[PDB]
Amino acid sequence: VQRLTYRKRHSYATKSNQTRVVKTPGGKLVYQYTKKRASGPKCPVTGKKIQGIPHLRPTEYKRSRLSRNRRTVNRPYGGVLSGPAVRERIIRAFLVEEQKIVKKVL
Amino acid sequence: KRTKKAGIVGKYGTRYGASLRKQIKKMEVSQHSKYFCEFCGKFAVKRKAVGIWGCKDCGKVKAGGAYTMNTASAVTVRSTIRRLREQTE
Amino acid sequence: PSHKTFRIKQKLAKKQRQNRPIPYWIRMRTDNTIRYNAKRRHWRRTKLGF
Amino acid sequence: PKQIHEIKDFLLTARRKDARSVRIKRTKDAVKFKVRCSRYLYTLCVHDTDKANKLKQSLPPGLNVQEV
Amino acid sequence: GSVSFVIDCTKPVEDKIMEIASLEKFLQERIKVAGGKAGNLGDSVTVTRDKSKVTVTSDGAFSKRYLKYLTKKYLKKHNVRDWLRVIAANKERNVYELRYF
RNA sequence: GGGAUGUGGCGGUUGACGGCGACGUUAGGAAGUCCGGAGACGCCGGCGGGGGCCUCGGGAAGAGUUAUCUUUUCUGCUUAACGGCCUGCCAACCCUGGAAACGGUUCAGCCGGAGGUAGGGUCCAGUGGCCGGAAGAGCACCGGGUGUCCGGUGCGCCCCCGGCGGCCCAUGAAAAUCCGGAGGACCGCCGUUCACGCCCGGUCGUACUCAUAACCGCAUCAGGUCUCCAAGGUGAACAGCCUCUGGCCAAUGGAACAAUGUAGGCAAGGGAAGUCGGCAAAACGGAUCCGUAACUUCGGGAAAAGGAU
RNA sequence: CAAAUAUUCAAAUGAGAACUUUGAAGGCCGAAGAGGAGAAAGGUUCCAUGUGAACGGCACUUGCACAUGGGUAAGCCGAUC
Ligand SMILES: [K+]
Ligand SMILES: [K+]
Ligand SMILES: [K+]
Ligand SMILES: [K+]
Ligand SMILES: [K+]
Ligand SMILES: [K+]
Ligand SMILES: [K+]
Ligand SMILES: [K+]
Ligand SMILES: [Mg+2]
Ligand SMILES: [Mg+2]
Ligand SMILES: [Mg+2]
Ligand SMILES: [Mg+2]
Ligand SMILES: [Mg+2]
Ligand SMILES: [Mg+2]
Ligand SMILES: [Mg+2]
Ligand SMILES: [Mg+2]
Ligand SMILES: [Mg+2]
Ligand SMILES: [Mg+2]
Ligand SMILES: [Mg+2]
Ligand SMILES: [Mg+2]
Ligand SMILES: [Mg+2]
Ligand SMILES: [Mg+2]
Ligand SMILES: [Mg+2]
Ligand SMILES: [Mg+2]
Ligand SMILES: [Mg+2]
Ligand SMILES: [Mg+2]
Ligand SMILES: [Mg+2]
Ligand SMILES: [Mg+2]
Ligand SMILES: [Mg+2]
Ligand SMILES: [Mg+2]
Ligand SMILES: [Mg+2]
Ligand SMILES: [Mg+2]
Ligand SMILES: [Mg+2]
Ligand SMILES: [Mg+2]
Ligand SMILES: [Mg+2]
Ligand SMILES: [Mg+2]
Ligand SMILES: [Mg+2]
Repeated sequence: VQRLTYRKRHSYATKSNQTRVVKTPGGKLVYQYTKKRASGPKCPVTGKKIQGIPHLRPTEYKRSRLSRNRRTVNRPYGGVLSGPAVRERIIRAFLVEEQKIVKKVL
Repeated sequence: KRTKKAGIVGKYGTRYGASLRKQIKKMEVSQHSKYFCEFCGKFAVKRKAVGIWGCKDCGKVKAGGAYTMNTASAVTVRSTIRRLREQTE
Repeated sequence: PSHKTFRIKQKLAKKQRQNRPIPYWIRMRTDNTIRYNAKRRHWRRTKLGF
Repeated sequence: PKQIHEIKDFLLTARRKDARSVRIKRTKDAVKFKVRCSRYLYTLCVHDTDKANKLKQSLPPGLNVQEV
Repeated sequence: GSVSFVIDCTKPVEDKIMEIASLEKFLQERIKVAGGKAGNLGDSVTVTRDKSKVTVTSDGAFSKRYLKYLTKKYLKKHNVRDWLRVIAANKERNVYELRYF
C-alpha cells in the first residue's frame, strides 16, 4: 500500500523526527517532516494563554519572519500579562497609593 | 455495595495483610479528599504532592500535612504562636 | 559508516591505492627478487583496525 | 507565487524594471497572465476574451512575451 | 433526458467479419432495464439499426460501460474477440467502435 | 542568514489609527538598567478532531472471464513547499443581564452572585476549504487527441493534535536561541521592526551492505547485533492459517526404500499393572446459558466443581 | 556433504549447463516479511567490461573472486552551535 521510508538519516522516532504523510502530484506518498507543537505565550500571574499571538517555535517569532501585529498586543504589558492581570495591577497600584496618603494624614 | 468493608483499599486485593490495609485506609481516604478553601469558600483543595495543597478554582497553593491539609499539631502550633504574640504585647 | 571523519577517509584512500599488483616490468629488473605484493589485503579477511 | 486581482496592478508590475517575461497560459475557462519578477511570479486571471486581447496589446513593448 | 450510445461497426462489415443484424438482435434480447428481467424490451430502452452502426436510446439512465460489456460478450459468442476490440471513439464520448488489433 | 543601498509609502498633538471590551490593522521614537514568556519536558485511561490507509456505491478509460451466468472481476482516475482570502474545532477570554420551582452539562467529570443558563462577540490550530503554484507536471488510454469526475460510511488501522480524568513517602533536564514588556535619560528635517529593489553564502561527510554472505563470532557459521513503514480474508486479535505488492526457490545432485536411528502419527481389550517417580504422551481448551463448595486477611477461592448448546 | 516445504518444461549461450540468461508453469516468505530504508561496524564489497590459475567445502559459461577502468556535487540534509 506504498509503505514509506525516512528521507534523512534520522532512524529513531524522536519528537524532533515526527513526520506526516502527504500525497504528491506524482501520485505517490512521501513523508514530510513537521514542527514540534509549541506552547504560546503564557501569563505569569494567571497561568492562562495570552490572546492574540500564534503558537510557534521560538525562532519563528523572529522579527524578519513574523509581522509586528502578530507579535504584540496594544495594551501595557501587552504580550506579557493578560487583561485581568493588568486590571488588577492598575487597581492595586492606585488603591494602595491612596492608602499611603491616608496613613500619612492619620 | 460492591464491598462490605474494603472501600478504597480493595485496589490492593488480598495482599499485604488485613491490618496494614486497615492502617493505610485512613490516609488513602484523607489524601484523596477535597478540603475547604478558606480563601474562596469552596471545597476545591486537592493534594498536589506530599505537603502541597492547591485549590482548583481560586488557585491558592498552601503548605500543609503529608496526607491531610491541616495536621492536628498545626492547629495547636498556630494557637500557641497566637497566644505568645498577644501576650508579647 | 556513511558518516566519516576526514582523517578516516584520507587513510582509507591510501589503503585503496596500496593494494594493487606489482608492475610487470619490476620483475624484469637486473637484480630482482620481488615476486608478489606480499601486502595485498582483502576486505573480507584481514580487517584494518581503525 | 502571488495572484493579482485587478488589471491595473498587473500593468504596473509588468512595467517594473525587474520584470523579465510574461507568460500567457490559455485554459478552457480563462486566460492567465504570469509576469516573472525578481522574487515572485504574479498571476492574473482574465475571464474575458477581449480583455485578454486588450491586455495583450497594451503590454510594455520592452518586456518579453511568451505563449504557453 | 435522451441518452444515446452508438456502436460503430463500419470497418468490420466492409471486411465481412460479422453482421450488425446479429449484433442488434443480441442487444434486444440481452438488456436489463430498471433492474428488471434480461431482454424485456420495455418502453424506455430501444435499439435501432443502420447500415454500419447500432444505436441504443432511452429516456431514463443508461450506462455506456454496460454497452461495452454486452458488445464484448457478443464478440466472444461469435468468435471475434481475438480479432476485434471495442474502443471509445476519439471524436465522441457517446460512441464506441470495433477496431482490429 | 548576512551586507549594502535606493524608490515608494508611513509618523511628527515629536514618536499612527480603530474597538465599550476581548482585541484588530502591512508601518507607526529611543540609552544604561530591570521583568516575563517560549525553548521546556513523567506514566496510565477514556473521549473528540485532522492527515494517510482500508472499505461501499456511481460515472468514464483500459484489461480478465465468457458451453452457461455475471449492468460483472481487476487496475488506475493525482495535486508539494510556499503566498493570499475564508473558516474557525475543543478549551481560554470579552460585553449585556441577573439565576430556587435551582439550573447548565460529560462516556466519566464538573460549572455558576468570585456572575450560570441565554444572547452577542474576541482569540487560538489545522496535516481544514478556495484561489495562486498548476496542468504546461504526473498518470491512464487512443492514434498529436481524450480524461484526470461524483458521492457514502466507521468502537476500523497508523501518525499527530486537543481536552478531561487518574497516580506518586516517584512530581518526571539544562543551556544556546528567539519574542514580549516596564522605564524614558536623549533627540526634529529626521525617524521608520513597512513594500518593492541590489549583492553574497566557507569547511568536512554523502557510493554500497546493514545481514541465514558486506558488522562480531578464526568461515559465505541455523548464534549475536539499536530502529522507521506495514495491505485483503477468517477471527477478540500485529495469534495461527491462506492471499496481493515486493522478494524469492539459495541451501551438491541422481537411484532405491534394509536393519538401527531422528522427527511426526495411529493402534483391539485392559487402563499406571510400567517406572525412583505418570518421565513422555493423551485427555481439557473458543463462545453463549445455567450452576458453583470448604476455607478466607471478606479483597478472594472462581474459568472452582458440575451440566446444556 | 540430511534444519529453514520445490521444483519442472522449451529455448538461447557456451568446448562443456541439474546450477548462467529469457519465457512458461508449480510453489514459499505473507507484510513485528525471506519486502522497502537507516544508526553502529566495514571500507570499495557499489557499476561496467573482461577472465589463466586459485577461491565460491558438487559444479559454473559464472562472482561479494580476480584484472582494468568509472563512480559520492548541498547557504536549506547532517556535523558544526
Ligand atoms: K496580536
Ligand atoms: K528534553
Ligand atoms: K517547508
Ligand atoms: K548520498
Ligand atoms: K550473516
Ligand atoms: K529406516
Ligand atoms: K505408577
Ligand atoms: K552545510
Ligand atoms: Mg568479517
Ligand atoms: Mg591488529
Ligand atoms: Mg492505572
Ligand atoms: Mg452564549
Ligand atoms: Mg492551483
Ligand atoms: Mg497532462
Ligand atoms: Mg506503527
Ligand atoms: Mg514604553
Ligand atoms: Mg509498526
Ligand atoms: Mg470478522
Ligand atoms: Mg494475523
Ligand atoms: Mg545444508
Ligand atoms: Mg541425496
Ligand atoms: Mg489402545
Ligand atoms: Mg477405565
Ligand atoms: Mg507401581
Ligand atoms: Mg514393578
Ligand atoms: Mg520407590
Ligand atoms: Mg506432562
Ligand atoms: Mg481449587
Ligand atoms: Mg549432518
Ligand atoms: Mg539448486
Ligand atoms: Mg507457513
Ligand atoms: Mg503461504
Ligand atoms: Mg537496497
Ligand atoms: Mg555486483
Ligand atoms: Mg569447488
Ligand atoms: Mg577485488
Ligand atoms: Mg539542518
